[PDB]
Amino acid sequence: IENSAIALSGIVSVANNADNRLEVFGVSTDSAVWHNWQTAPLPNSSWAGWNKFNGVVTSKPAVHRNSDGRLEVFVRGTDNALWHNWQTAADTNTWSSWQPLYGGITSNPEVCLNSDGRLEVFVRGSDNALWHIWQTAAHTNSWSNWKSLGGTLTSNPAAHLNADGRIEVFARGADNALWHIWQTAAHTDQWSNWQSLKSVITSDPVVINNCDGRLEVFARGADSTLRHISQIGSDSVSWSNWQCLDGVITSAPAAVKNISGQLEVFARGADNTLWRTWQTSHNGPWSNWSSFTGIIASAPTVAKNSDGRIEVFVLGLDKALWHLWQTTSSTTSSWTTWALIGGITLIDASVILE
Amino acid sequence: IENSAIALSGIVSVANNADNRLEVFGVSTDSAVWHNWQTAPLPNSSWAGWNKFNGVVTSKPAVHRNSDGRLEVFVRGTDNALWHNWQTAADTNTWSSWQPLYGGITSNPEVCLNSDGRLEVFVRGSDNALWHIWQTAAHTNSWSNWKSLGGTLTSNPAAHLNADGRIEVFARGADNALWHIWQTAAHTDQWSNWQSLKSVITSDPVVINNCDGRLEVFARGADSTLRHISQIGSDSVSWSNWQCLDGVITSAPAAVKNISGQLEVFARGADNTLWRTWQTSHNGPWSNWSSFTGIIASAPTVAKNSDGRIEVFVLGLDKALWHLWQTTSSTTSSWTTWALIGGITLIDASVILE
Amino acid sequence: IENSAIALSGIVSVANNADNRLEVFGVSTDSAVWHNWQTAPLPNSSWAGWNKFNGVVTSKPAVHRNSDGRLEVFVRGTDNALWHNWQTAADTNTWSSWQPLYGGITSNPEVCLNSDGRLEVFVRGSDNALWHIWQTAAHTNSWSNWKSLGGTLTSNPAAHLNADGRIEVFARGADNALWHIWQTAAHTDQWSNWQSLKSVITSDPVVINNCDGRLEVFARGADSTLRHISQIGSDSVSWSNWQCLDGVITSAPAAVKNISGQLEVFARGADNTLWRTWQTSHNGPWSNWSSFTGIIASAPTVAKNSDGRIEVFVLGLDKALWHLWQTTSSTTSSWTTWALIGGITLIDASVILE
Amino acid sequence: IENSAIALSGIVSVANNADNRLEVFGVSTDSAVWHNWQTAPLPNSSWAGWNKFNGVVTSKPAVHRNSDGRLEVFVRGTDNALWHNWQTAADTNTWSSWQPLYGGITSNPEVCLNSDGRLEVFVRGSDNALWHIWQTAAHTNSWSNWKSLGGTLTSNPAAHLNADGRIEVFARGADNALWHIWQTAAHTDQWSNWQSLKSVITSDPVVINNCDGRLEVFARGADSTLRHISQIGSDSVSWSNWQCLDGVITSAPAAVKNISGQLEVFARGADNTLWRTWQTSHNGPWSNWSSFTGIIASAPTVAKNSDGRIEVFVLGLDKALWHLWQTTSSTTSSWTTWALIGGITLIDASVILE
Ligand SMILES: C[C@@H]1O[C@H](O)[C@@H](O)[C@H](O)[C@@H]1O
Ligand SMILES: C[C@@H]1O[C@H](O)[C@@H](O)[C@H](O)[C@@H]1O
Ligand SMILES: C[C@@H]1O[C@H](O)[C@@H](O)[C@H](O)[C@@H]1O
Ligand SMILES: C[C@@H]1O[C@H](O)[C@@H](O)[C@H](O)[C@@H]1O
Ligand SMILES: C[C@@H]1O[C@H](O)[C@@H](O)[C@H](O)[C@@H]1O
Ligand SMILES: C[C@@H]1O[C@H](O)[C@@H](O)[C@H](O)[C@@H]1O
Ligand SMILES: C[C@@H]1O[C@H](O)[C@@H](O)[C@H](O)[C@@H]1O
Ligand SMILES: C[C@@H]1O[C@H](O)[C@@H](O)[C@H](O)[C@@H]1O
Ligand SMILES: C[C@@H]1O[C@H](O)[C@@H](O)[C@H](O)[C@@H]1O
Ligand SMILES: C[C@@H]1O[C@H](O)[C@@H](O)[C@H](O)[C@@H]1O
Ligand SMILES: C[C@@H]1O[C@H](O)[C@@H](O)[C@H](O)[C@@H]1O
Ligand SMILES: C[C@@H]1O[C@H](O)[C@@H](O)[C@H](O)[C@@H]1O
Ligand SMILES: C[C@@H]1O[C@H](O)[C@@H](O)[C@H](O)[C@@H]1O
Ligand SMILES: C[C@@H]1O[C@H](O)[C@@H](O)[C@H](O)[C@@H]1O
Ligand SMILES: C[C@@H]1O[C@H](O)[C@@H](O)[C@H](O)[C@@H]1O
Ligand SMILES: C[C@@H]1O[C@H](O)[C@@H](O)[C@H](O)[C@@H]1O
Repeated sequence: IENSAIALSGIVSVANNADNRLEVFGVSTDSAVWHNWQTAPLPNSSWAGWNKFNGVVTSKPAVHRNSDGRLEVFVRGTDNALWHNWQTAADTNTWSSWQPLYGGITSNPEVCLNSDGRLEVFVRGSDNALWHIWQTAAHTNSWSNWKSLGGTLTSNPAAHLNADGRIEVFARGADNALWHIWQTAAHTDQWSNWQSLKSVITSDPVVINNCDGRLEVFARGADSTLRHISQIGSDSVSWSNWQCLDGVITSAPAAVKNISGQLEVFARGADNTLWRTWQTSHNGPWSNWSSFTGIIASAPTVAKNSDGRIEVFVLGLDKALWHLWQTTSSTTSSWTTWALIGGITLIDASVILE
Repeated sequence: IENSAIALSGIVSVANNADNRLEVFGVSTDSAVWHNWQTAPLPNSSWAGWNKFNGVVTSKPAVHRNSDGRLEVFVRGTDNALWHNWQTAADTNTWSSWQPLYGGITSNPEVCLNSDGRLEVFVRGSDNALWHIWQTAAHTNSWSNWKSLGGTLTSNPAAHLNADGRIEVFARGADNALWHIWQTAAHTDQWSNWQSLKSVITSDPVVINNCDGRLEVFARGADSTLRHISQIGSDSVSWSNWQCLDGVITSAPAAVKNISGQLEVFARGADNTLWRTWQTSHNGPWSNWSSFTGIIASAPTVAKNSDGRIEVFVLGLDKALWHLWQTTSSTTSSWTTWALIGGITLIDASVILE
Repeated sequence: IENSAIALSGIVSVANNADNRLEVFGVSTDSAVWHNWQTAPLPNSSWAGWNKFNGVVTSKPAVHRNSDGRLEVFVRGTDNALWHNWQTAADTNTWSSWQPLYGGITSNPEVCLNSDGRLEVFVRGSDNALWHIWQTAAHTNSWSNWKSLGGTLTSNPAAHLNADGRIEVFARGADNALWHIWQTAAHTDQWSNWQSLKSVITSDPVVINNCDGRLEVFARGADSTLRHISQIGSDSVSWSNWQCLDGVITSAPAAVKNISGQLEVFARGADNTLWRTWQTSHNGPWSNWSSFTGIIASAPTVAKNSDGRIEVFVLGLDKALWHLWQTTSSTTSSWTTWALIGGITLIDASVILE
Repeated sequence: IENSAIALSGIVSVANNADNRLEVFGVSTDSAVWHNWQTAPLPNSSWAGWNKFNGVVTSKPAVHRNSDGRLEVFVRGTDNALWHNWQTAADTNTWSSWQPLYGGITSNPEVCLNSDGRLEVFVRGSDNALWHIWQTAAHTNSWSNWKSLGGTLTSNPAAHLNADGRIEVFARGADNALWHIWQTAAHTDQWSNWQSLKSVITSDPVVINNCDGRLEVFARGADSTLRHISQIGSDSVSWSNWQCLDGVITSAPAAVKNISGQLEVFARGADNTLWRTWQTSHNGPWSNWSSFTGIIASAPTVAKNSDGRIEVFVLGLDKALWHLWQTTSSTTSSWTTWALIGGITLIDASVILE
């Protein structure tokens, strides 16, 4: 791989409804967003079937749950502007249809929920800078004007809350290194300058919080192995050294915190199967990668069910959506084999950043 | 103290709104529930002022946020039945007024949110057994019939979710020991038998989860010191030995998990001031109790703001509500002094269990 | 029990030879010290048989290994002075016989090894103060003059090295509380003032270091349960609160660090059997006490074999020495039943402190 | 670098005497071993001056302390056989002079102390296999015959005790991967088969134990960065994945456990200065490398003083020995600058393995 490569992304975005039922969003061969949902919040539940949102889109959809429980989806439109669509009530399959937020978008959208209940969207703009827009009141369809945070982005952005409620945003920069920028006060439009975390990355950054509040960032490195870095203090400026883990991965990673508070990472491996690694103890060393049977055609997307069981979604070689899950709510649970969520085929609508 | 004593409880119940603004509920000298809320989700925010719900009540109110963000309050009425009252929309100060759930109640109500989004209420019934009633659909005003879980209760119940979504309920039994009972499958009406955790307790039990998922229970013991016990496995049957901490406390304890994932406990101390202890490291040893200036007349009620800062509410000697909070989002932050939330005086409406 | 009680002590002192074979020292009905040793450094080894040191003694013997591997035993003599006896070469059953160190002794002797290789002995003196004497060169029979550290002692002293090489000494004071005093520079005659750790204790203090260097002190409390306190900083002045563990114990405790770095405590329980508790995780909560079959007549003395297996020694109801041990080098190993080390009967020669 | 490279080694071997004074052994321009020692066991002590052992040697010397406190040095002689030399009494500068152990040696010698007090020496033999020889009684000049453990070695061996007393030996194999072999019972001549840990290494392996007993192995990898792997169970067959740390190193690493139980690693960095990294928490993430002023010409050799302070030895550009140390017994202590231990110049006598 080259230093400027961006690893294969996940094929769907997933969210938990207010009642924790999983719901997935993807783009089909008609270039429309389709979605499907569990009928009950357990991994062995039946799924409702694929339902279409009318409208042609030009990016991967991003989904987040509002602070009042309503799902809301963000996508780039045929006019290269930002559009969004929301449930009109929590746990209800009635949606608003696509509404305009304007702007000029050159990446997939990334959504965060501020700790005061307001959604905030981050995108690469037409000048390759980071731009953002936010709800001006919690869970309300009232949005700010577009505002620039500067920088030069060469990946999609990834945002996450710090334990103290400050949003922090990660993105690859013009030098192919990981850069970040952060709110200096919780849920306020007051931001730091851009700072580099060094090290080249060859995937979008993936961010998760560990139980003790500190952010941990995962990405594929220049040698195509997983690497990670973590906060070591109580602010956004104190980080560990980068560490890599042996094993060539061929997609973006996906990280999740399991029931016991330990981190797990899933990625497509060098043999194009799903690979999994987990922390063996608190902050502990990482296990050897374990492989699941079956060739996959996307990065994994990982979610948790209402009983804590982890569930993984991938594109199959038939271009359909497949999933598998843990049989029990336990870190050492066995796993099912891949099962089909049939009815449509999916395309990778990710914005080509070049 | 005697083995059957129940320590002084907190004077208000508190919840975070959908936008994380704190809102407090207490009973005034007119025997009505009054509430007050932050106007913005920060501890130094102004408060809106005390507002009355019409209706005479006969217990401490219990409050929980629905899975769609709406607060809902539960109380015993003048007919000794259960009544409830809800926000009609998230973050909105429009309420339904008191509606009947019937039953015959002989304790304060305790509310939990199942991991499938349904509220569930636990009470001691007219036969001194544990009874419960639940929403039959998430965040919907449709409730089950009353059902008995048996047992003999001599305290109020305390409920908490396990990491795998199973509700577990704790209560003092006829022998003054701590007993518990639990769902054997997440958010399902399938329950274990009652089991004893031994050790006498002289307060209601207080339950919190630690970062690695395991429940930890705090209570005052027969010698009036704080004691605690924790789960050591991945089920509800494997517990540690009881440990006590030196220092006589004169109220129920209140526990909170701070920004760094460590536990903190607040209680009224032997000198009738607020005392605080915290874990010095992960699962680590506990600090000596630290005292805050000022005599208090209730147990503390503890909450967290949108930026992680801890805030504590108590009854003052003037019978009004006072609070103090951390100045910064840091475990070693200094604290403010007591400030008044003036406008009404409060009474302890806790059901007398004798 | 009364506040000034001192719990039953162990009946033998034990040490590892230079080759890690265990060797035990006790006092028989002739008031002489006898010793016995493993013939190979494994718990299932045969023992050599009981051998007598000529000389009448008036205290429990204390044993320590010199920095050149030679065992050295300290005891009070019929003249109430301190006497000692050493192996003339490591792993050799040739001894010097008793030699005088003079002084006037009113407790059992306690021995430490400084981190510069010099033995140092701590005793209560004729004025009830703490006195000490030391080797002036490592592993050499050249000793200092007696020197007082002041204080008023009502238990035997317990000494231990801090991680930075400073000796710290613990003893019960005139108010029945635990007091301590420490070197302010490693292996130097420069000492702090006495400071109180508060809390009454009803046994000698027992001190051990945890893997991260910090000292942890165990003792029986006024209510006859085990209590413990630990250092929380990098100095001798920062300590946690006291914690107790449920369960009445009827002897001094004995603490050991197992193969996995966790602490274990053994004591005679309320039913006069051997009880064991262990930390379930790093610094973690403590297990319920587990009981071994068999009534015992002393506190346990606990040692570790060359392969890490824990071995426990007690006085039986026949007044002989019995032991049991772990079957495998594993924290969850099963244990053998009590086996006799026959040939003599033993008496408790502990100095009566009253 | 190439896959078969072996990084620059340390220029001296170091040991603590029975009284913990440091003593260093190196080879001078006369091809003889010289040694020097602290006069007192503190890093700011004066050193005695360089003293010569008569005899020409052809490897780096290895030193270990016997279980009776006497230092013993092992070296290859002009006849390519193993020779050794010992203190005739602990903490005494009287030595036996070189005595033969015969054999045919093609690596530097590696020494371990079994948990039953017997030294054991590991070498690559004339057939490139691992060979060993041992004391047949603790701290006695009585040795076994030479015995082969097979394998094919392309680095020097590194040996360490497991927590249960089993020796485990690590060495690079014919495929440039790290291999290991272990005793299956403590201090017994019963050994496993060779097993591969995979991953290429470009330095000798460096092994240390962490506080919870588990071995951790450090080495330079094929991309010239530090990598490490650790045991995750209670046996020698369960290991983590390999992890690397960013930063090019140009020598073998040296690892030490600090006063607080955390690991630290020192190595010559890409700019030929001394670099240091440490674990920021238990098992925690690793700090960015920190650099010390001054160009160095060997790997570091790291030791601990009697008060816990870390001290580092290196070859300077003047071909003399320099050292620096911590100013206080604290993990965050500042460090001195390089100071000269003058009197001889040193050569790297490491056996050329090619
Ligand atoms: C998502 C939106 O759907 C509509 O049908 C289109 O007209 C807009 O351009 C946009 O693509
Ligand atoms: C998101 C922002 O929207 C605006 O319309 C553009 O002018 C900016 O370049 C950026 O794309
Ligand atoms: C995000 C950062 O913004 C800056 O403008 C650039 O100089 C860096 O290379 C990076 O692109
Ligand atoms: C991930 C899925 O695994 C299955 O074995 C295949 O049959 C599907 O095509 C898909 O690749
Ligand atoms: C809370 C309810 O308020 C009403 O006013 C009363 O009539 C009911 O009995 C009940 O107390
Ligand atoms: C809560 C339950 O409501 C019912 O009406 C009563 O009959 C039961 O005893 C119990 O009080
Ligand atoms: C809750 C428990 O229920 C049982 O019926 C009683 O026997 C116990 O004492 C306790 O009250
Ligand atoms: C808790 C409050 O502290 C203050 O100092 C007092 O003035 C109030 O009456 C109340 O006791
Ligand atoms: C231990 C010593 O043994 C000797 O036999 C006695 O004479 C001394 O008084 C002392 O008791
Ligand atoms: C150990 C000391 O020895 C001396 O001889 C006595 O005078 C002191 O009181 C103390 O007993
Ligand atoms: C050891 C301490 O020494 C002091 O003299 C006493 O005042 C304390 O009570 C305690 O005995
Ligand atoms: C500890 C030993 O346990 C055995 O069962 C007894 O027979 C001995 O007398 C002794 O009490
Ligand atoms: C170390 C030994 O020193 C002696 O002088 C030599 O004769 C031997 O060959 C060997 O080198
Ligand atoms: C160490 C061993 O010594 C023996 O003499 C040789 O024959 C072997 O090959 C090996 O070198
Ligand atoms: C140490 C190991 O021994 C075996 O013989 C070899 O096959 C491996 O490559 C490695 O050298
Ligand atoms: C390590 C030492 O650092 C010093 O600055 C130099 O002067 C010496 O030559 C040597 O390189």
